[PDB]
Parts: sequence; C-alpha cells; structure tokens
Amino acid sequence: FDRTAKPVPVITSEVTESLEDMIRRRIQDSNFDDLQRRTL
Amino acid sequence: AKKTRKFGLVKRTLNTKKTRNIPQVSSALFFQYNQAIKPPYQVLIDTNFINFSIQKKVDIVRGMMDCLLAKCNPLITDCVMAELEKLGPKYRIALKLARDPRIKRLSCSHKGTYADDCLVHRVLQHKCYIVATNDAGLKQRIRKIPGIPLMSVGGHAYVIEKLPDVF
Amino acid sequence: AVPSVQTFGKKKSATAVAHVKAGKGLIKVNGSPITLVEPEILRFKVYEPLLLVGLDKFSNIDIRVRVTGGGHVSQVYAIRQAIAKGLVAYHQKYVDEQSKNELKKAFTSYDRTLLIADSRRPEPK
Amino acid sequence: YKLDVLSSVHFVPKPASTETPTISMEDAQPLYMSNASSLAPQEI
Amino acid sequence: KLVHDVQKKQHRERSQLTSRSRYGFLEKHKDYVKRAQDFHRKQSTLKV
Amino acid sequence: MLRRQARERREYLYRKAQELQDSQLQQKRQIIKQALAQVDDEYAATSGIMDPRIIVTTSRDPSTRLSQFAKEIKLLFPNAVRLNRGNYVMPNLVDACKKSGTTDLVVLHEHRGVPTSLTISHFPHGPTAQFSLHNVVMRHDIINAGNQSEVNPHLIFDNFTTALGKRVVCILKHLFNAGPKKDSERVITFANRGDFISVRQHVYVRTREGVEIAEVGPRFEMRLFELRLGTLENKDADVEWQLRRFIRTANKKDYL
Amino acid sequence: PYKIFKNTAFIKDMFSSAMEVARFEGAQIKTVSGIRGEIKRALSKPEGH
Amino acid sequence: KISDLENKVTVSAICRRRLPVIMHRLKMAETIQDAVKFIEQGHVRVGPNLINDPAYLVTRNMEDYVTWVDNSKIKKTLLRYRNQIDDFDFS
RNA sequence: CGGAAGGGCACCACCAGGAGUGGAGCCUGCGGCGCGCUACACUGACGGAGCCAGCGAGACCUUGGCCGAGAGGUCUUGGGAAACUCCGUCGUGCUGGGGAUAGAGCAUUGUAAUUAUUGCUCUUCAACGAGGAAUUCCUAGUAAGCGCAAGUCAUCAGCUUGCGUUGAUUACGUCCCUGCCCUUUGUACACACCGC
Ligand SMILES: [Zn+2]
Repeated sequence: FDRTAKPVPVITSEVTESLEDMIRRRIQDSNFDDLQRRTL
Repeated sequence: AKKTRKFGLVKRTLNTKKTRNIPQVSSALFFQYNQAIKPPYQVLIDTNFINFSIQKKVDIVRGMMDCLLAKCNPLITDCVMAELEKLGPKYRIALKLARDPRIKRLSCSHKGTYADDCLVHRVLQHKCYIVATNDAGLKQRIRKIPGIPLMSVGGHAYVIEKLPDVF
Repeated sequence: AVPSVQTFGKKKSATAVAHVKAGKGLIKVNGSPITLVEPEILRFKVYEPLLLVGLDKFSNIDIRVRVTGGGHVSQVYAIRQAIAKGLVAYHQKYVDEQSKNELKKAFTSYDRTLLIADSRRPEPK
Repeated sequence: YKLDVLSSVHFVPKPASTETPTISMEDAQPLYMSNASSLAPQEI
Repeated sequence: KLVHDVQKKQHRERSQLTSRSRYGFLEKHKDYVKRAQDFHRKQSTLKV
Repeated sequence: MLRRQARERREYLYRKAQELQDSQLQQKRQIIKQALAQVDDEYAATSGIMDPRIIVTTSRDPSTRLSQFAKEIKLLFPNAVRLNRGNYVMPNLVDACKKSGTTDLVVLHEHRGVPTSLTISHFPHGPTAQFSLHNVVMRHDIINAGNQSEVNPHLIFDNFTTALGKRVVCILKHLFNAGPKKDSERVITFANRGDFISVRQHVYVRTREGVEIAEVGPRFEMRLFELRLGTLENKDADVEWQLRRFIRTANKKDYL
Repeated sequence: PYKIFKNTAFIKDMFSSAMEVARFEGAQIKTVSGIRGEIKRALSKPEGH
Repeated sequence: KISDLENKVTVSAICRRRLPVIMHRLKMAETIQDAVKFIEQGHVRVGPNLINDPAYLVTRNMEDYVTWVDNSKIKKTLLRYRNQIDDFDFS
C-alpha cells in the first residue's frame, strides 16, 4: 500500500561520516557562514 | 486616504466578502432574413463608392443593374452631396455624374456633414435600403448591424454581401 | 438625582462593582451583609477600611456591591479595594476634598492596595 | 520654522532676518581666557 | 468528435449501507466541498 | 500603547507586503542581470549591529527531561535565558518580554517528557518558525562530558536552496550572535536533507596537517512545519508558509 | 469512524488488532467523500479502534 | 525614495496629517466637523497638553498619545455607555 | 609553545533553601534505563452544611417531569470544578490512610458480554510504615498544589495544548572552589589615575 508523507530519516554511521567529512572540508577550507559585524 | 489604511481596508473587504427606451425589432425582420428587399431595389451611394467606380471605370446604374439582376433606384443625401461639393475640383467629373435626373436626391435634417452618422441613422431608422460603399470602418458598422444588404466595390465590378437572393 | 458613585475593585480575575450613596448605614455584599462574607476569617480583612476610618459616614452612607470572577482571595481583596475606591470617590465628589485627602493619606499610610491595584506584572532577568 | 508654526502648541516667532568692522556679541568663551590657557598640555 | 456513448455512457453512484442507516446520507465530494465553503465563510466572518 | 502596537503591526504587514511585491519584482528583474553581464527587514535593522537576546521557555508544567533539555538549549545558545512558564499566559508573557525589550523567543512543547516541538518568534513583530523536533539526543542523556566552551560558535549551513531556505538561514544567522571570532573553536552545523534539517554541536581543532572535530552537545532532527508572519500570541496572523500534509505529492515534494 | 474532532476522527472496525493497526499505521488514507488523511495511532483500549 | 517627496507630498497628505482628520481617523468623533467642534470645546487633549485650534499637524507620537481631556462629559458618557464609570479617577 | 597578572560570568560555580526521582503499586517512552500517576495517614480519613473561576461554540448537546439505593432508563423543552470554610464523627492501631485481588448481585452498550466490553452495590483489605547509593532542578504569582476546557494539517488521547484557583522557604552576594571568557599599545578628547 501507500504512505502519506516523507519518512523521518534514521541516522546511520555512514550518514554522519559523510556529514563530518563535509564539515572537515568546509573547515579545512574554513568556508562557513558567519554573522559578521556590519561595517560603519 | 493613506495607502496603508487603504491596504487594511481592502484586506478587511476581502475577508468580509469571502424612462428607458427599447427600439422594437422591425416587423420586416425574420430572424436574419429581411424579406422586405424585393425588386425594385433602393440603394444608397457613398463618395468612396463614386470615386472607386470612376477608378474601375464601371458605369453606375448599369453596373448595379447587372450586379443585382433587376431594377434599382439610387439615392444620395445632402451630407454626401456637400461632401462631394467639398471635394470639389479634382472630383468635378464625379460631381457631374452625381448630378443626374436618374439619381433621386433625398433630403436630410442634420447639423454638420458627417454622412457616416447620417446614413447610419437612416439605416437604423428604416432597414429597407441597400448600402453601396467601399469604406472600412463604416463597413464594419453595417456588418455589426444585422439583416441589411451591403454591396461594396472591388475587382472588376460590384459585389453584394448579405442579400440571400444572390441569384 | 441621588448622590451616588460607582467604582470597581479588580484583582487577578475578580471584578467588584460598587454603588455608593448617602444612606441609613447598611452594607450589602450581594444583598447580604459584610458580616456575611464567605471565608469567615477574612471577614476582618474585608472589615479593615471601615474600622480604619470609622463608622460614621458609613452610617450616613449606603453601599451595594456586586462581585464577579476570581477565587476567594482575589474576590475579597477586590471587594475591599472597591470599598475604598467608592468611598474616596463619594467623599471627593459630594463631600470635601480636604477630608478626601485625609482619608486618602490615612489609607495610603496603612495599605495602598485598597486604593490602587496590585498588578503582578512579570519580569525577566 | 513654518512646520514648527503648524505643529507647535506654544508660540514660536520668526527665526531671524535674511563690508565693515563688526563686533560679535555672543562669546563661546569667557573672552578673557588665553588660547594657551584653554589648551590642554596633552594636546600640545 | 470521436467518442462513444458506451465511453461517455454513465457513471452512477452507490448509496449508504442499509445497516448504517442510523447515520444516513453518506457524504460525497460535492456536499463536502459545499460544507467546506460554508464553514470557510463562517470562519472568515468570525475572523472579521 | 494599544494604538501604538496596532500601528506597528499594521506597518509590519504593510512592510511585509512591500517586501513581497519587491521580491516578485526581483524575480522579474533577474533576467536582465545576465543579459547585460539581502536580509529581511527586521533582521536588516539589526543584522550585525546589536547582539541578540533569546528567552527559552517551556510550554507549561514540564518534565525534568524538558527542564534539562531547555537548559541544554540555553547552554548552546549565547545570551539565552530560561523561563519556567508556570501559571503564565501567552499574551501577558509576550507583552512582558516586549516590555523588557527582547530579540528572540524559543518555547518548547513535547509529549510525555519527549521534546518534539520548538517555536521561535522574533519579538519586534517578527516572524515565527514552528518546528517539530524528534530525534533528540542529549548530553545529559549520554555522558558527563564536562561543559560547553560557551564561546561564540561558528556556523555551518548546508543545502539551503530556495528563498524559503534563504529566509531560514537569515533567521538562524541572526539568532546566533553577531561578529564571531575567526578562531571560534566550537562550530555548529546546519545539515539539510530530504526536508529534514539536523544539527549537532561540534568543537574542532586543526591538526598538524588536517582538522579534527568532536561532536558534542545535542543531536536531533527537526522540521519546520510552519512559518507565520506575525507573532505566536496572534494565532491568527497571516501564515507565511504552511506545510501541506494532505496533498498528492506529499512524500515526494521537497522544500514543502 | 465513531468519534470525530476537528481534523481528527476515531475509527473502529477496520482492523482486528492494534497489531494490525500498527502493521498498517502511519499511512495514507482517504474516504468516499474523496477526502484525504492518515491513519496514525492505534487506540489501545479496544482492538481495531 | 526621493520620488516620494518630489511627487507624493500633497495638500491632501498634510490635510490628513491635520488633527481633526486624525480624530475622525481614530474615530474620536463620528464626523470631522464634530471633531472640529470638540477641538473648539477643548474636550480633547494632545499628550501633555489639550488643544483648541484645528489647524494643527500632529507628530506621530502625539497621534499615539492624543485623547479626550479628563472629567469631560464626552468621555463620561463613553464610560456610561460602556457602564464602566470609575468616579475615583473622576472618569 | 608556555608561564604570569588583571577583569568578567555561571542554580554545569561558591553560598541558603525548596521540590521531586531513585524505596511500594500503576501507566508510558527506551534494552535491564527513562517520564508521569496513587499511596504511605491527624496540616489526616469520613459524614453533613456552605459555596468562588477562567480557556473553549462546524438523533448533537438539553431546562423540566417520572420512577430506580445506585447504575440507569423514561416523557417533554431550545437550537454553579476541585482544593477551600464550619460542625460532627474517628483516632494512633499497617487503624477507618492505602485499594491491589477475588467472589456475588444488578443495570447499559453491543449479534453475542464469556475472559467481569462499561458502570454500580456488598463482601474479600495484599504491598506500601516517607524511600539507600545517589540523583536532578531552581530565585515570585516562582516552585508547588488544585481543578476546568480544546484537540482545530507536525505530535498527541490513562496523552498533548490552552485556562483558572491558591500560593511559599531561601538567596539575590561572591568569584573562595568549579570552570569558562576577556585584557595585558587609554588611543579616544578635557580633569584625575596609571605608567615596560
Ligand atoms: Zn443627409
């Protein structure tokens, strides 16, 4: 039969591995959004 | 009359809301038939029709006779007469044709020279004539009125449009 | 018309409507006496303004009070506040402003919440 | 000035009226203090 | 154009069960959406 | 003051409609930026100017689990203050925090001690983001790992594509404190997939060669099921975005 | 359905067991008026409710 | 904008900024002429001070803070229709 | 890369308290861990008497009349919660606090009630005698307690969300510890201070 809505994803070691590698890339690059102070 | 007050008003509005005269049909008018046009015919001529008949060099009364397969009677009013008289010297030969004992002059009681208004008043008041023209906006006007025979000039001779008795 | 005033005592959810006029010395809590308040131990608490200021103008003056809303504590505090506000309104309007100032400063000396309301508005740190 | 007139509750008169040796009446100083005296030692 | 009466023929509708006749008049989409517009009108005027 | 706040709410709805028509005009004029060759209003007012202040609040009569959980929320959030809502009402609550002068509110809801709902309101008549949070993993639950560094953290947003996601990243960027240190040694992530944003605290260092992190703090999945223009104490203001559960494409459509 | 709320209904006599309800739970449902919804949670006190 | 000043400032803009239009706007009086009459009778007050001339443009704060003068018959019959008279404040 | 100084902050610190959990039973979320509910009686139990709110308005909810201890059912009619206050009874005994179990009986719903669907009546009267190791959390309408209403796209029904009532002890200081953070170029502008 059919379902009505998206399933809530359960989180696996491989998922958090891919995540933490993406984080490692973004922090090695040091590229991440920050709310920097408005100049002047 | 501030704009944000108007904004609040239209949002409130959406949230809340969520002697005459009728001219008779003529007695001579079956649904689009116009049974009142039988020989002899009674036709009404325009300046454009005159000048284009000169250009295509066709005869006026002989042309409408051969086009309409019977006898026909020509009419011009004082509006189109003064319109020819205003055109004047270059169409003096057109005035010479327009003055003729065989064409019967019809009088009018009008202020100005708008022969369009004159003739469209005539056809809105009579519905017994046949209009013979070449003009485009007036053609669309006599087209949007129903049950009336338009005959235009074009090609080698005249052409009838709305008359059911084409032959 | 009769010299009469109308005030309110307003606690947490308790509203008390008071109607005050010169009278014979009767106090009617919803048609019952002030000797017939409910919790039987806050009878002194509702008695407080009367014995604070004396009984004579209350002999002069008849008051009718009708109360809605609030628990018992809110109710009786709204009642005595309504009493003080109605009496100071009458003794301002129809009686002397000097005497009004006297009873006002005395009631402010003992307990201001009979006059003004206590709004426990919240605060964050 | 015009807007202060139209939006004022209290009276506001006209602002003002719009070579040769000329004297300045209002002094922004006590008029008898030396410039070196008004100068701070740090700033010199 | 090109269609049969056996194709456009008929699509009838069945009724409420004879055992659930205590709660009659089975609701269909048309009665549902009209109930919906009336309830939305009441909701909107309550909002006003 | 009722007249004042009503005038501010009217101007707020007018300004949001103006931002709306200007955004549609921006989509219209996007075609000419290629032919030849922005934060919100209430977050544009105080983007990097003022430090925010957030009040975290329980719904009502909470469990100890919710107590410690909102405590952990405060621990993750700079300039965050606890509130045990006991016999407090919604309107007087929002009005009292408006009286105090406040940036943002986060109030929590649950079922049987299990946190499952989080709503964030912007106090200067700002928008509200309504989330269902489920997959809660608490530091209290896991271990006595110590304490958070509580330095102004670094932010990592992932998979923010639509302008709805742009409004989201604006709101989260502005709820976190302005002007971080370049060497802020704790970093937060914003990991989006399948319309399920999920977050974990991360302290991090760079090695002799690469980088090394530690996941710490909380760990869960939330999902924005609503965004309203007005505040939460409205319950009637115009919804800016509504989730459609009962539709054809519901288990398939992304960003809705 | 034998008990209804705003956007909520309590439905009996569809399953024999709450185990059957849990085998078919979290699921897309619709009804004869055409309208959509979802079966979410079994009722514990009766079996197929 | 700058076109808002080069175009939109009107005699009608300053006229709705005028006081009795604001009274009729906040529905102090049902009609603007009755608002003018209330202005003449001084049954209103504009923040700290009451007023008597209709020829008044009101700053936005005083628009938020304008009302009737105290112990006025008009506000008293307001509280009489609402049946909420509080003679303690000589309302 | 390290050390040192100075300053600030913290119911993850100090300090004063409070309240639970963990002990018994029941419910419920996790694989033996967690969240709640009821008790352990005298500030208590029981019986009369009095009665004070608010949130909530998409064959249904009902004023009244009838009998039946009750549960209940019947005919008609339209589209005011508990805790609380007074009196009385009981009295320190796992006692009358506690109601777990079991039997018996009577009613309603349902084809059918049987494995009591459900309520009521009487009899049976267990554990629990204030909760170790510990645990948490907190500074005012706060904790807490009480009851009321709605389920209004996520999630919820021995459950969530609103609402009212009553209503406190102790701090409101400190970095002494536990940390954690900032500074160690006045840079800036008077006067003063300071001066690797
Ligand atoms: Zn004519």
